[PDB]
Amino acid sequence: NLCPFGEVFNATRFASVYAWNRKRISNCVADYSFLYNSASFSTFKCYGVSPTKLNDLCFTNVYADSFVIRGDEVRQIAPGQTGKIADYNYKLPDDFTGCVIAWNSNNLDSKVGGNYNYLYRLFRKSNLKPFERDISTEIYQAGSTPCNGVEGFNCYFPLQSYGFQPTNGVGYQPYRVVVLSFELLHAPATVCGPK
Amino acid sequence: EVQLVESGGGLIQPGGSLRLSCAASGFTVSRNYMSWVRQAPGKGLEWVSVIYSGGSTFYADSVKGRFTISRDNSKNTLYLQMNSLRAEDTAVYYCARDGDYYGMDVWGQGTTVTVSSASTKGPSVFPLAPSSKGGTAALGCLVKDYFPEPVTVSWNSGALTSGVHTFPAVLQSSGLYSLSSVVTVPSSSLGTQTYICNVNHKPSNTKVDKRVEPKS
Amino acid sequence: DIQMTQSPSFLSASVGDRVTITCRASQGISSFLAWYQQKPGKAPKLLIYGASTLQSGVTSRFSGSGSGTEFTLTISSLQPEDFATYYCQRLDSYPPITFGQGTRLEIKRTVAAPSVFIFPPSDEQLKSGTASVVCLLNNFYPREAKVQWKVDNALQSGNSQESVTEQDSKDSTYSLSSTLTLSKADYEKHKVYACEVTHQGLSSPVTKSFNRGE
Ligand SMILES: *[C@@H]1O[C@H](CO)[C@@H](O[C@@H]2O[C@H](CO)[C@@H](O)[C@H](O)[C@H]2NC(C)=O)[C@H](O)[C@H]1NC(C)=O
Ligand SMILES: [Cl-]
Ligand SMILES: [Cl-]
Ligand SMILES: [Cl-]
Ligand code: NA
Repeated sequence: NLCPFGEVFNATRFASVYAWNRKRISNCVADYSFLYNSASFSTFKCYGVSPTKLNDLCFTNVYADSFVIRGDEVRQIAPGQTGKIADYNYKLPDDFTGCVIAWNSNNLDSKVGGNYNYLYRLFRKSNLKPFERDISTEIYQAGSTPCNGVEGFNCYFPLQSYGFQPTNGVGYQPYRVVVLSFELLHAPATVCGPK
Repeated sequence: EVQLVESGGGLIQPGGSLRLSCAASGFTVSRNYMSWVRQAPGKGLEWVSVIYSGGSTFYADSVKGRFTISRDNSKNTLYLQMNSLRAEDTAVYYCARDGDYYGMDVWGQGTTVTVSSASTKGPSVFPLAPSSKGGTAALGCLVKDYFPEPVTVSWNSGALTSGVHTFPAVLQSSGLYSLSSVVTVPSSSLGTQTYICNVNHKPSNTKVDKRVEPKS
Repeated sequence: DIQMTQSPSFLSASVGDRVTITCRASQGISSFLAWYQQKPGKAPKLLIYGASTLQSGVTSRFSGSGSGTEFTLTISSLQPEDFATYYCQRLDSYPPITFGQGTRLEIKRTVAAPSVFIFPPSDEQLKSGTASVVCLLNNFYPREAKVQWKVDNALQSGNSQESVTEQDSKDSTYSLSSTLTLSKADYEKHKVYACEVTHQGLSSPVTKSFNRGE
């Protein structure tokens, strides 16, 4: 009974970062070999856990969060970072225990003339708490005058499209990101490695 | 009214510290990206710093570790604290409401920062004598070795304005400014009409009247 | 970092013309580009964002186009308040943030050769131990001009500074001042001081010179 990591890593469509997807991995056997062998990921960074020993560990639960961002922004998917993504879209906690995996997806998520499906939150009054997901689309009020749901001066739509084009520099090309969070609590461990 | 009003610029020595202020009206500072952008004399725009509505701050590499951007919500005011200033920090500094994809739509009027170790000094005024050779001659005044800017130059107490070119000052490697003011006049007037350049440098309370005549 | 290069550095046009200036990003940036206008002594003014969206209140004569690496600002009918410097900016409020170096839009006129004058240092200045020699290029167009200092027929490099006026409000020409600075001893070690001016309005370079003394 193997964990459905393929549904996450090999999904055909990915979510926007502001509406990042969370898959709950439980009651299964986790084989993390796909992370070591391939060298098909451009980012593989673990915190609070040893990367090479993942197959020896059991956990209460696993979370697989998935989204798409710019290459320039993959550095923000880590504990203690700041910027538009970490502040307004996807925030890891300082004591994060898990791994961040990312790979370039320019051939899949970029379209000629701009792909407008992937968005990021551009305006927000305060930062996100760790693992907070804000899907609001209310007009952002930048001044004292209320917006009443119409765009205009001091009244911005809070989301902006990445508009991924294949001509983009590597830093502005789309990257697919999966964050594995490892939860160890005083409960039965339902996700163990092989054997 | 929607406006940004800046203050706090001035003259300071390298290694000194200066705080710039930017009072806003028409929008809330704490709810916007707010940026500082500077422009050195005769150069283009250089982004200096940004503060997010959520509090994150970022700096250009040229000022990182020396400048600190901040804000006061009760006064709806942006601040830039500049420490360990250097000569190349000399610039007009602007604040602006930044909008990322929406560009920077509201800009302040700018405030001037000059970082130099030069001593305040009034200029020497030397003649640029008309050559001894349409009959139009050129004469002028070299306004050399002054600090800080600016100087003003008139001719014959304002009665001579046609044909006057007063050039922008250049900063010499000594740290002092130099400037020239020239005028083309009819060659026939060299013997009869007196030409005097009037140089004012208020920072040193210097007023000089230099008579420019043919030489021999 | 992604560089932003504007072309050309100086562009001359007339009232009523259709004008285009170009901004090139060293790598593709989709439509994350803004255009600003700045007049001397004043703050920038946002013209275009998103490569093509006109900022509210800006006249429809400004239009932005392009996506990826090549962007163009077009002024469909030039009016006198359009003569200014124009900057582009990559749109991403996270370091590094880069502006183009600027394109100055200037008033076009006919070619006018410079009238050239040379001025030896005054005796008063020589008393102080320094010699400034001044070369004046008066009322020329276009602005491109080359001043070459020669001392006893040796071309001088690294000991001169120059300054250019703004375009004259009534005849649209420029004037240039170049200053060669020497110590008194160096100045007295040589005889022939000359500035050679090359400009579009001259068939061949014009040299103005003097001999130290008389
Ligand atoms: C996602 O799909 C890829 C491609 O089908 C999987 O990679 C292959 O896995 C098989 C099974 O062991 C290997 O025989 C192939 O050599 C692999 N090919 C490549 C190019 O890596 C990958 O395992 C899938 N990922 C997950 C998490 O299920
Ligand atoms: Cl702010
Ligand atoms: Cl650049
Ligand atoms: Cl030119
Ligand atoms: Na996770």
